[PDB]
Formats: sequence, C-alpha cells, structure tokens
Amino acid sequence: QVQLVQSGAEVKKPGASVKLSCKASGYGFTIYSINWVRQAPGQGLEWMGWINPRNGRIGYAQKFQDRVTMTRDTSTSIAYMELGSLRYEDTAVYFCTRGQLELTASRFDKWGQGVPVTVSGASTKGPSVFPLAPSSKSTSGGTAALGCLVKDYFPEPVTVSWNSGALTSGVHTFPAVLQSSGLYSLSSVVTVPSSSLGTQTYICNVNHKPSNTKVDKRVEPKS
Amino acid sequence: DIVMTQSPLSLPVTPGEPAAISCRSSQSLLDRADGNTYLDWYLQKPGQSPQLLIYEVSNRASGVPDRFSGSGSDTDFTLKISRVEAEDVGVYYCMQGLEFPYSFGQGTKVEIKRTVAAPSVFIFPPSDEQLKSGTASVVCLLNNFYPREAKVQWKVDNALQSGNSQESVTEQDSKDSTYSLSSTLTLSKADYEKHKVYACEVTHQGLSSPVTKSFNRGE
Amino acid sequence: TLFCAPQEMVLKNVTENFNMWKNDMVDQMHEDVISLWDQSLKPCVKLTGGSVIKVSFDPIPIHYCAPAGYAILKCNNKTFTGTGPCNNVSTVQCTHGIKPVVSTQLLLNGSLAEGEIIIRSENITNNVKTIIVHLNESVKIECTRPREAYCNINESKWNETLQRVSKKLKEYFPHKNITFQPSSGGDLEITTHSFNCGGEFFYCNTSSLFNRTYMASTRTITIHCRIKQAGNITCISIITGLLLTRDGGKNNTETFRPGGGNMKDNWRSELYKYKVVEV
Ligand SMILES: *[C@@H]1O[C@H](CO)[C@@H](O)[C@H](O)[C@H]1NC(C)=O
Ligand SMILES: *[C@@H]1O[C@H](CO)[C@@H](O)[C@H](O)[C@H]1NC(C)=O
Ligand SMILES: *[C@@H]1O[C@H](CO)[C@@H](O)[C@H](O)[C@H]1NC(C)=O
Ligand SMILES: *[C@@H]1O[C@H](CO)[C@@H](O)[C@H](O)[C@H]1NC(C)=O
Ligand SMILES: *[C@@H]1O[C@H](CO)[C@@H](O)[C@H](O)[C@H]1NC(C)=O
Ligand SMILES: *[C@@H]1O[C@H](CO)[C@@H](O)[C@H](O)[C@H]1NC(C)=O
Ligand SMILES: *[C@@H]1O[C@H](CO)[C@@H](O)[C@H](O)[C@H]1NC(C)=O
Ligand SMILES: *[C@@H]1O[C@H](CO)[C@@H](O)[C@H](O)[C@H]1NC(C)=O
Ligand SMILES: *[C@@H]1O[C@H](CO)[C@@H](O)[C@H](O)[C@H]1NC(C)=O
Repeated sequence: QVQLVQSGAEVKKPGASVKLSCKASGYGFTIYSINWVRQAPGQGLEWMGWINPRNGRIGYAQKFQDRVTMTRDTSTSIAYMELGSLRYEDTAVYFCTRGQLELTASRFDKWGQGVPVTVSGASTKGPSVFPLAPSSKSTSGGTAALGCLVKDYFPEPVTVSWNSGALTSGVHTFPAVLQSSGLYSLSSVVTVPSSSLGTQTYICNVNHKPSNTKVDKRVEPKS
Repeated sequence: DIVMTQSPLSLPVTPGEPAAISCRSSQSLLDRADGNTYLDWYLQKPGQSPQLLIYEVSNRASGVPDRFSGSGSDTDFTLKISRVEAEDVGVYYCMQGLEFPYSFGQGTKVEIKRTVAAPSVFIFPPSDEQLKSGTASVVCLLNNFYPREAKVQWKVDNALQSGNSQESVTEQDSKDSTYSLSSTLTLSKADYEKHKVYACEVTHQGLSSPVTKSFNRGE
Repeated sequence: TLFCAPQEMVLKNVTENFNMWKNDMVDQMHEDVISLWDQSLKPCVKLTGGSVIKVSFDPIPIHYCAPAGYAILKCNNKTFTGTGPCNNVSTVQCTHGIKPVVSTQLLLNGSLAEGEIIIRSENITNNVKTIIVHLNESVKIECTRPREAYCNINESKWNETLQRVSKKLKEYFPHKNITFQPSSGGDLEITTHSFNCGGEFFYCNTSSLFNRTYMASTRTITIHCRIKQAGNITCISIITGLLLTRDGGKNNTETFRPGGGNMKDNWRSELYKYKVVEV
C-alpha cells in the first residue's frame, strides 16, 4: 500500500542543477517527514536533509546547506530536492525516505527505489563490443571461458544477455568501471564446456538504451 | 558530526549460526529532553535500496522477523541475528538520528561462509578489431572463488605493471557462494606491439602457489 | 479526557517525573484548539430538515481540570526545564489560565520566566525539536492597519533581548559564537511572524529582526505584514517568548532561526509544568 515512487535517472553537466521528485501514496503525507539520502558508487550512505510536508520546514546537512532546496506540493503528495552547482563528486544514487516529525526526522521506515545522477562532461556515446575469444586449447576438454568486452560508452546502463536469454547459468556480467577518459567499460563472460565449441553458437546481446545501440556479437575461437 | 564506528566491516557467517554487529558513537545518542535513544539499523540487500530493521536501539520495524534484535545503551549498540538465513546477506548500517547531520556507520558486509574454492584463471588477448582502434585491452578472469581476497598482478615481458589496469568483482553467487574477478590491462596499440609476453599472476588462499596464465603476441 | 473550563495542595517529600515532549495535556490542548478552529462552519437548527444559519475569537484564559479518578500534578520549581524529576510538586484541580494564542516565531501574551531568561529544554542537541525561549522582561509590539499592515518594536529593547538570549544560549554551546538568521524557508505561516488579531491573520516579515551575529531610546523597528481575514485595526500584544530552531552546527558558530508551525510547541510553553495522573 505505502509507496514512494521516484523519477528514473538523470545526467547533468558540472555546474548544473537537478530537481528530483518523490511521489508519496498510501498514507498521510503531511504527518510524516521526507528525507533525502545519497550513495556514491561502491560507497556508503550520506543524509542530505529533511522537510516537514505539512508546513514546509526544512533542515539541510551542513555540507549541502547553501546548494540544496527541498520543497513539496501537498496538492499531489510529491516531494522535491534541488541540488545546485553540481560537482563530479555528486555522481550518486539519490533516495527519498519517509521519516518522523516533532521528536526526530529519523526512523526511515519507507524508501524510494533511487535515482542515478551522473555528473560529467561526456556526451552520449554507444559501446564498442569486442569479443573475448575462447582459448584454442582451454584444457582441450572440460570447462572453457568466453565473453564480450563492452567498451567506451556513456552514460550507464548497459544490459548484456547471452543467446537472447537462453544461456543463463555460468554467465557473469561484471560491474562497469569508469575509465580515465570518462567512459564506462564492462565485461561479460560465461563458462561453457569445450565439447560444445562449434556445436553451439554463442552470441552476447548488448543493449545501451541511452544511445539506442543494439549489438549482437558472435564469439568464437580461431587458429 | 557524530562519527559512528561499526565493528566488523566484513562478516562471513555459516547459515543457521548466529551473528552480531557492534556500533559505537563518539557522543551519547540519548535525547535527555525526551528520554528516547535515536539509533536505527538499516539493511541494504544487493542491488536494492536500504530498509529499516530496528529503530530506537531495540524496536523491530513492521515485517522484520524475530531473528533480528537490537540492544545497547548510550554509546554501544549491537544488532544480533539468531539464524542467519540466505535472504539476510547485505550491508548493515547503524545510524544516529539525534544531531545534524544524521550520520551512518561505514557498513558491514554480511555474506555466507563457504569452504575455500580456488579461482579458475583465464587470459584473453586483445581482438584484431580492437587493435584497429589503436588501443589494446587484455582481460584476466578468475572464475568462481572463495574468499573474495585475491591479487592479480599484470606482467609484460616479465616486467610487473602498476597503474594501467582496472578490476571489478561480482556479488557473492546465490548458489555456489563464490565470487568472480575481471582485471583489464589497457595499453596503446603502439606500446602493445613493443612487447611479446603478456601474463597475469593470481594469488589466492586456495592456490598453493600463485598461478600464471600467459600468451605470446601471435606466437 | 481532561475537562476544559481554585484549590492547590503541596505533596511533602514526593518526586514525580515530567517529560516536556510526552505530555497527554499538550496533546489534549492541541485537539481542543483544533476543534474550536474548525468552527468556521454555519450553525444548525431543525424544523423539517437541516436548516443552515459572534466573531469574538479574542483569547480568554482557559483552564484544564481533572475529572473524577484523575489528578493534575504541578512542578513548583520555577527554573524547571520541562524534562526530569521535580522535587517540589503539588496537586492542583485546574491549571492556570492560558490564552490559546496561535502565533509563530514570537510567543505573545504568555507567562514570563521567574528570574533570568530561560531556555525551556533539558538539552537542545536535537535540531528537530523546537527550542522554547522564555523571557523575564516583556517586549511590546504594536500592530496596526489604516491588503497590508505594519508592526513596531522598541529596537533598543529588541537588540538587548537578543543579546541576553544569545549569552544564555552560549551556555548550552560554550566556546561557540551565537548567530541569528531569518527563517530558511517553507510556508508563509512559518517564514513570517503570523498571528490572529480580531478576525485578521497577519504575516509580518522578520528578516530585519533576526539577522545578528554575536562574536565569542525612542527608536523603533517597523516590520511589514500581509493581511487576510472597520478601516482601522490595532493589536498591542506582548512578546513573552521565542520559538527557535537550530541549523546544523558549523565550525565555531551556531545559527538559530525563528520557528513555529507545530501548534503543540505553543501549548508546551505553558503546560510544561503540568502532568495528568490517576488518583
Ligand atoms: C545533551 O545530550 C548529548 C547527547 O549526545 C550529551 O552528549 C550532552 O552532554 C548533553 N548536554 C548537556 C549540556 O548535558
Ligand atoms: C529546577 O529545574 C532546573 C532543571 O534544569 C534546575 O535549576 C534544577 O534542577 C531545579 N532547581 C531546584 C531548586 O530544584
Ligand atoms: C517549594 O514549595 C513550597 C510550597 O509550600 C514553597 O514554600 C517553597 O518556597 C518551594 N521552594 C523551596 C526552595 O522549597
Ligand atoms: C532578566 O533576564 C536577564 C537575562 O537573563 C538578566 O540579566 C536580568 O538580571 C533579569 N532581570 C531581573 C529583574 O532579574
Ligand atoms: C526602549 O528600551 C529601553 C531599554 O532598552 C528603555 O529605557 C526605553 O524607555 C524604551 N523605549 C521607550 C520609548 O520607552
Ligand atoms: C539594534 O537593533 C538594530 C535593529 O536592526 C540592529 O541593526 C542593531 O545592530 C542593534 N544593536 C545596536 C547596538 O544598535
Ligand atoms: C522579507 O523581507 C526581505 C527584505 O527585507 C525580502 O528579501 C524577503 O523576500 C521577505 N520575505 C517574505 C517572506 O516576505
Ligand atoms: C543580513 O544582513 C547582512 C548585512 O549585515 C546581509 O548581507 C544579509 O543579506 C542580511 N539578510 C539575510 C537574509 O541574511
Ligand atoms: C494579546 O493581548 C492583547 C491585550 O493585552 C490583545 O488585545 C491582543 O489581541 C492579544 N494578541 C493576540 C495575537 O491575540
């Protein structure tokens, strides 16, 4: 019943601002607070501030004090948070959460699904999918490895699957890494028996929605 | 800022056995104007947003199973699990809700304890299509291993490299409870052709001696 | 329930605990003033069906009395902070008269502190909780009309009041500079000093009043108000206290801003010395 829906994902350039939404439903919006908490990739949690949706009172974290604005629209039960003068160190997933009022704004009992906010000067580039060829030997029997190298794309995410979803076990799409050039790159790999080489055709399916790139690379050995 | 210190940062647990996590704050979390102690325990499961486990030291949130329990007073707090189920794997953060900014602990990665499993190492050379682009990337896969601690050293003509490779690990597998690592050494095509031997040397608890998987450029 | 509408007896060698933020009486007064606010509806009589039909909102000192089976305990320590054990306590049949004044930022027509200026709070570490300040010396504020209106304050008495309040706040944060800034945001009800005066709601701008930074005679301040419901209208209220809210503690400073909006803070300022128990 109690839901906190959030606005997909945004990409903003340095110096810019973001305004994230947080649609509350299933309870009395004005009798509970709304807090915003962010999370850099692979990092912990950081509270940004709170709002009293009844009267609009706010309290921000000292590090975000003169660059954040929290407001609400009680006519729709939507809660906003505007972060200005974005720095690359603001690239993080931003969650909104239900809290208390009067005694504390804590006890985050309900949470939104988050909103990734990338902050970068990079342009929307599609990936270049190169193959990771299975070794011509690879024990010459038993399990062997093969995969794809989804390289130089911006922003996140990239979705990789194998044989249109038919090959599920033994697959491992690794998390992406932000290179020096400001472009992401990830690998996807699967371990299949050596017996199946040639007998079974393997194809990785890379889908980068931001640039409308769809790539299906056939991975195979050589000699 | 009220610094929150969690102990331990890592916690592998054999399922069914109990677990405990401590949290210690630099200031008292008792609101003397109120009588309440504002400390919460949050759980962040893999690929999901956080969620409330305990509020105000010992109160369970709605839906939270009786396995989870909180206790403590003033500056020392402990979240305890009686039977550590498969679903309980995640990062546990304690959090003070008394003074601004509201501060969290660093997190505690709770994972399944498993027998030592050595990694199967694979080395992939750069494809010829990528070598047209003028950039060579050599990948090294360490497949299905436990524990997570593993060092991959890249060598070029036996010379040990440093500062030109990037790593990424998968989350613990739901079935075998093992991890997988991908290390990518990135070179310019001009540097790639100035050397022949390319190896990655993996060091792990399950490996009696560090393993090396190498190839010669073409040869 | 506690009935709303003169005898008192001290309890020799008795110690009972009071909690400023957990007071059944403050919850009661909040509901009772909410009920009286909701009476902006047309009264009703009955002949065949429900036939639909004194704007004297001017406050009058009301009292809260103990119904059969219940008693009201009162803390006689005049420096009582609100939370903790009270040594000097008595059984009273009814609380003192309380004008149900609904103002934000400034507390008008309330009771003054006995002695020095008092921060009515055991501890002010919790930033979410409002800080109720009680003044020992009152400050007059004359608000007038001929929409829009204005208020006047003595200036030398105001900037003196904030100086004595800043010194007393610095007791809680020793070795810290005390600053005052205007309300950081929200609805007009809280961002300005709002209050009801003879069928009129005032929204007076307090940016010039709260903009002091304190390091470690006939002049007046005039503040502009917006009006929403005679040509001339006047109020001569008496500022007896302040409602402040503290920002996130910075380096070597502590910033306070005028707070309000939570109507329970207004009743906490008067009912902090009472508690309902069973006989
Ligand atoms: C207020 O409460 C805090 C809780 O962290 C405590 O450390 C502090 O000593 C208390 N203040 C006073 C003045 O006793
Ligand atoms: C009255 O209350 C305050 C609480 O801070 C303090 O002065 C003291 O504890 C009390 N004084 C007496 C005379 O009991
Ligand atoms: C305590 O209350 C009694 C009530 O009779 C009063 O006379 C006395 O002055 C109060 N204060 C002290 C310090 O005893
Ligand atoms: C009123 O309060 C101020 C500030 O606490 C104090 O300096 C002054 O002595 C008090 N006045 C009286 C008459 O006691
Ligand atoms: C204003 O306050 C001062 C003390 O700060 C007082 O002496 C003076 O009489 C007041 N002004 C008027 C007009 O009475
Ligand atoms: C007196 O009050 C005014 C009101 O704005 C303020 O500017 C001033 O700094 C205060 N103090 C003195 C010493 O004038
Ligand atoms: C209060 O007045 C100041 C100028 O004195 C102005 O900048 C501000 O917008 C006003 N605020 C409101 C709520 O009217
Ligand atoms: C406070 O006063 C200073 C000048 O003394 C000014 O810079 C500032 O803008 C004023 N108003 C607010 C809202 O801080
Ligand atoms: C405060 O008291 C005066 C009389 O002393 C009264 O006329 C005025 O309306 C009261 N203030 C409010 C806001 O009701």
